[PDB]
Amino acid sequence: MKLYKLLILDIDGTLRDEVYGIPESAKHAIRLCQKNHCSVVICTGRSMGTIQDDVLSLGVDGYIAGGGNYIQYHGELLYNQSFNQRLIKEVVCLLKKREVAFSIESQEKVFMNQKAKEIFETMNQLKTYENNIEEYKSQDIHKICLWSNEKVFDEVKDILQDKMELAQRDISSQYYEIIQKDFHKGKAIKRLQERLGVTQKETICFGDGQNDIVMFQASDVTIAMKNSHQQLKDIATSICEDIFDNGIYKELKRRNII
Amino acid sequence: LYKLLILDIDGTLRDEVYGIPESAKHAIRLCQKNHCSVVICTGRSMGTIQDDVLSLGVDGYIAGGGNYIQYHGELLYNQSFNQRLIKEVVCLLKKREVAFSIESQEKVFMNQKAKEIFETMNQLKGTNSCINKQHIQEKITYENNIEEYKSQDIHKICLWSNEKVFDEVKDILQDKMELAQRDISSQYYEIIQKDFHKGKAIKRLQERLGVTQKETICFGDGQNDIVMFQASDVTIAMKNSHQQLKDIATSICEDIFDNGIYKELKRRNII
Ligand code: NA
Repeated sequence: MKLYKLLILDIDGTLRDEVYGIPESAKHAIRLCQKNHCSVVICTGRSMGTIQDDVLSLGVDGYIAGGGNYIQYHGELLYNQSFNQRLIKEVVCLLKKREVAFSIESQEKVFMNQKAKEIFETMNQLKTYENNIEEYKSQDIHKICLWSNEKVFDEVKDILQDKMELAQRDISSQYYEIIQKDFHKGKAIKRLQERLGVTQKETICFGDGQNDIVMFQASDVTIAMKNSHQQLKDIATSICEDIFDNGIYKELKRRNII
Repeated sequence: LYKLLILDIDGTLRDEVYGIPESAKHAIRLCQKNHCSVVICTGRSMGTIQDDVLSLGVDGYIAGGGNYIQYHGELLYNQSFNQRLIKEVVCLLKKREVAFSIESQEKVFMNQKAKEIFETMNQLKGTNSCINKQHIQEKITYENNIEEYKSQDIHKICLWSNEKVFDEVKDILQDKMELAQRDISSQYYEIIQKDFHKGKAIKRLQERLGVTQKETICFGDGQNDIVMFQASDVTIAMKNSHQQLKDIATSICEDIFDNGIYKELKRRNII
């Protein structure tokens, strides 16, 4: 028997196409889920400060943000974890000395160096950013994005040690997405479930990236798309259609959730 | 033997015009050398705390008037208002056309009337300020940026209005709020979260550090420090402090640049 109480949705490439935004069918699906007593919670690597306006306009029940460091539900901030400030200063000091592209994030802003800005500029050309790393001083930081060799990464691991884990890793581009140990999307989903009195069996998620693989152990059903990260597709319960082929709506309709 | 020195910023540790005296900096180093932790306890957010305070190398920071607690870099507490309630309040105050500001831990969001209140407070820097010194910041330029508020986590609402407009804010927030401070003559209300005032914050840290009220000494100045005094054994004010704080204070120490903090600590054999 299945009666879902929690829909977990990733934003980028799941709920929302990076170029064409959110399809009406997904907005409708969300509205229908909520009518059927199934909470809809955004579960994103984005911070509340970088979540897009169209996502904020949906009236979802909660937000798991920063890749799992921040949990808000029905407006109430439940969890908001940030790295030890002294450890961030050491990392920032190291990474400036190493002259590698990097960024750090608070729940409001992304602080990035020149090399990192140049990476995001080029990412956008393959569809403004500022060298503002010197604006970091006392903000609460929950994520470090690093483009470097294995040696520079090991130096960051020597500073953070057991306090960190990788949310995501792209070997080819030398990219590491560093978050706090046990504050990935999966752990946040569990914390939220525990606050709401919802079980794993009552939870269904939709993801697309490597940062969504962790959603699986927190969910009964995990849905990916054809274009999703292969490791996610390999463990997904099913593959729904692409964003603008009404994948979320159709998947929810097939499972009789809406 | 005291284990926790709680220091206020504005009007106690730091003079609004002249900054922090060397005796205070030296007294902090001396307390730490004697295994007494030094923790800043301010209405300021980590984002509005002045660089000279950040350069001191204090053991921790109780910020936002008590919603935020950090110790040895470790963020221990960081409470923010319900986002939906803040939307209602922001919506209500825009239509009532009163000066107001809301604060996140990084930033202050203020309407036009509030920008003008703050510009004037900076122009009046050096005069007997009381509350103005708690808001003055040379770091930023003030501006009508309330429309930039959307999803930021908010812990404080500053309101300049009649009690009708305040009663309307109280109807929305109910027992989720309390007044950290209030200046009746200027119609000022400093609205914080219920049970996240300076004393409750001091008590959370005491609990975590395993330090007692008896092992805690505080230095305060404003109406917002009355509660600070209630979570401490020895409470120190100054001659120009808020009278209600002076009424409950253990002692009155000398003015900032008369080395009050150092002299009081030396007199008590803490340093
Ligand atoms: Na994604």
